[PDB]
Amino acid sequence: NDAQLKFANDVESRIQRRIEAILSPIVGNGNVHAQVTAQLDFANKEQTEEHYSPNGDASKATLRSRQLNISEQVPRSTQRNETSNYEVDRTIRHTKMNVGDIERLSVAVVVNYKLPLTADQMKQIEDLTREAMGFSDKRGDTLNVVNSPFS
Amino acid sequence: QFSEQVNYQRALEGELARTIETLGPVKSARVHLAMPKPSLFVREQKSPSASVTVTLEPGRALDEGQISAVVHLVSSAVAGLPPGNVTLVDQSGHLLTQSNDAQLKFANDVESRIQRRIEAILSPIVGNGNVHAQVTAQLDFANKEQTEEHYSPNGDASKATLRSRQLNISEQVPRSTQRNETSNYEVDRTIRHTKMNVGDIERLSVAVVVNYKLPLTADQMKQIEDLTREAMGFSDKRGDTLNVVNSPFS
Amino acid sequence: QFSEQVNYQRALEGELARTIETLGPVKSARVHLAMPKPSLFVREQKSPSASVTVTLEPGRALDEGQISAVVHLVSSAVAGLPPGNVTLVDQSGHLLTQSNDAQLKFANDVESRIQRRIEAILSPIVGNGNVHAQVTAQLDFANKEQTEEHYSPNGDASKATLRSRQLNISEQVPRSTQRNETSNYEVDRTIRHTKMNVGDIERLSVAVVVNYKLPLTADQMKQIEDLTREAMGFSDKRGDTLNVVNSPFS
Amino acid sequence: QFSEQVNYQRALEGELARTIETLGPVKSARVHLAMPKPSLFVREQKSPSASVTVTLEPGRALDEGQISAVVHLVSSAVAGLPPGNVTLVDQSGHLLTQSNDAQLKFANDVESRIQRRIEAILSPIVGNGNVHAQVTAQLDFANKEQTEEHYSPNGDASKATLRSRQLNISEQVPRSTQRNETSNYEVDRTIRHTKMNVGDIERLSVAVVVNYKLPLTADQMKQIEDLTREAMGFSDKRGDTLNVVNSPFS
Repeated sequence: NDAQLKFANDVESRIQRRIEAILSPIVGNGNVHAQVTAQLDFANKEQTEEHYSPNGDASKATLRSRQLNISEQVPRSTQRNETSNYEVDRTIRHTKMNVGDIERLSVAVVVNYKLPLTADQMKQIEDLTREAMGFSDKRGDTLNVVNSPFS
Repeated sequence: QFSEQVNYQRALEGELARTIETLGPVKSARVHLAMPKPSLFVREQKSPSASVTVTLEPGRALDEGQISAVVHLVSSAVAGLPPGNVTLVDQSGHLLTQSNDAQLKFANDVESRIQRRIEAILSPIVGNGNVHAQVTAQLDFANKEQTEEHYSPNGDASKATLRSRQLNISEQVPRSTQRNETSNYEVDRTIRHTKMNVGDIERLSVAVVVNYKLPLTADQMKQIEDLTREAMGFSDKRGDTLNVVNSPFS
Repeated sequence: QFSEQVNYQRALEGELARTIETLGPVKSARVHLAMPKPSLFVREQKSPSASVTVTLEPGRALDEGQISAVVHLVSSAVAGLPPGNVTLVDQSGHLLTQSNDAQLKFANDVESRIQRRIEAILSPIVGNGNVHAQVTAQLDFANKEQTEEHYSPNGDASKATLRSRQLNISEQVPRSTQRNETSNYEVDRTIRHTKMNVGDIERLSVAVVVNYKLPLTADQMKQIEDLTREAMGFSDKRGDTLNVVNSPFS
Repeated sequence: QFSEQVNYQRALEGELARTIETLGPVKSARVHLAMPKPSLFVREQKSPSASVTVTLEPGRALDEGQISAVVHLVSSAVAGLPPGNVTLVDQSGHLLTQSNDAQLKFANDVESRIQRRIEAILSPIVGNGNVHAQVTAQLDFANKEQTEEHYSPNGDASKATLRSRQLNISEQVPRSTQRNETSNYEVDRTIRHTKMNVGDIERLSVAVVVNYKLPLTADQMKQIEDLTREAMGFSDKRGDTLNVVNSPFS
């Protein structure tokens, strides 16, 4: 009930530490700080997908049986009855999702001056912290990096 | 065939007392257990309990970590006992166990986490005591439930799935045309059973106050706003609100 | 009766307390087992537990490894006891167990393996400490079930399989013609029962920094990049992600 | 009555301990056997266990092969004790009992095997210390099932197989023609039951670095790469990846 907070704190601390571990040699031991916010999905998840594959094309149909009646006279009277018992592919997943994944991460990174770092020297560091974030575009992950002197 | 069970349980009361007492900042700690007792008719055995009163070391109080420590101690000593039902009291009131209002404390904890993170991230920019914030958190404590039954639409015969189909066609030539078609489909189906967690953040509101150095530059201000946005985990969909101001402190 | 099994409980608890002392940073360890009852009216079998409090050696602090050591000491000294039930308390509180999170540690171990491997490969090229990498792993802890029931398409009459056939052809000559046909088939079939693993890597993120010797030569950078891709086990399909940079350290 | 097997236990503890004592690097063996009960309230009957904390001779560590020796001695002198159920601890810390991350262990084992093989082959070619390589292996731990049910095709009448056939051919001469034909075939078939293995490799990604002699020639390097492809067990269908490079060490 409250231990969700503890687990989220542990995840955020882990990411914070890894970001520092990557970035510190680039700028120094105390020239950077990071903080993490983790939206953690604690809802109990069960799923069941039962896809069938479409047998619309007789080129890829699987028949078990087929009764076929074709009749015609010639006043041309033609009749054609047809019965098809098909048989079908089936795929049944039962994905019971884990409890407690990350649905969203927001990270802000602050870098000290050496005098500010140059444009390349900024884009590389932000790309590194992106990479160490596990930054997922489909997860709505968010990154804000800024350069300024500390206190 | 009866009294020996009560005698044993009271002996175990003494035993647990002697464990929890011999822990350092404790001199005495007496407990009462709450167990089903031999009525010969009760068969359900409702959840037990264990009420502990402890007289600690004068000049010392026990931290929450060791409160949880002793609660899990006595909980793991008694079989089939949830630790929540174990209830501990100091030598004078002050229930250090929390076992209707806990949601207030949980909201306060969330707000403290957020605000402390904001302070930790912005202290390098403006200084240690030059910035203050307060977080308001909207928490949703409703026991939600969900059961979705998405099907996939098979109106398109190129994506349908025929288990059985009968097709009768007839015509005479003044034309009399006839076409009887029967189709049994197999359908693609999905079953989600969503059960939303109790106590999630549905909305936040954060006001940031920053000291002066004279006011800060505009860009330093907007980047401060972006970082505090970030450290909120700001979500537009959750209706989150953030407002930042600068002015001399006092 | 009932006093004999209680006396066995007490004898075993005393035994564990007696022989725990021969462990170094142990001077008192008071323990209690908890087996509810050999029931008659429920098949649920609520699990027994074990709680221990110990007093450590002054001047010595205790690793987590010896935590798990004493825990498994108890949990295998007394069977019918998964180690989660074991709850160890220091001479003053300090919950040594969290009695859901082993995921974080397991991910840590995986990332440590891969990161160390990257280090071991890249160290000879540029030096012992001219390089650093850290790895982020997405782990799929969700339980998966699966079943596929592939069939072969019997559309092609030359490759089809027939168990029965009634084929009635007739005609008259004013041409009247009839043709009634029945076909029962046999079908090739594939049936899996896939049960996917728990905790596989779904996505790895790798960020690599290398020190200068002056910037290293470009093809030297690309070959190091290929090395880290290779030792990463980098798969394009998973969404694996990689980044490398070169810059002097401090 | 039951105290007889209790003393049986408590004496065999002494005899086991005195056996371990006679090993060299041993002084005592705290042993606790753990026979819970032979219940039938569940279909499992968790295997009874045993835990030993051994006080070795001072200044000597007890080798893993010998760790297995003592663990197997405990699991053999005791009936109802699998070797993997034994727990082993030192007189201070040291969980020597390693019985979910077993996949990590196994993967490291496999990668070590193949990597050692690569190094062992390449060292004579380029020198003892002029070569380094690492291995990353994807392992499949999902339980598989498969039941193929191949049928042969009898669409051709030359190779078909008939159990029975009713055949009517009629005609009058206004040509009234009839041809009725009923055939009950019988069909060749194959039925596999493949139950795949747990822990098979699906993809080996291997990175190799070799020192300079100055760089190696083209043909020498390509043969080195070809042999490491050989000794990997490289399979193109498995998506295996291999990359070998040459540069001076540091």
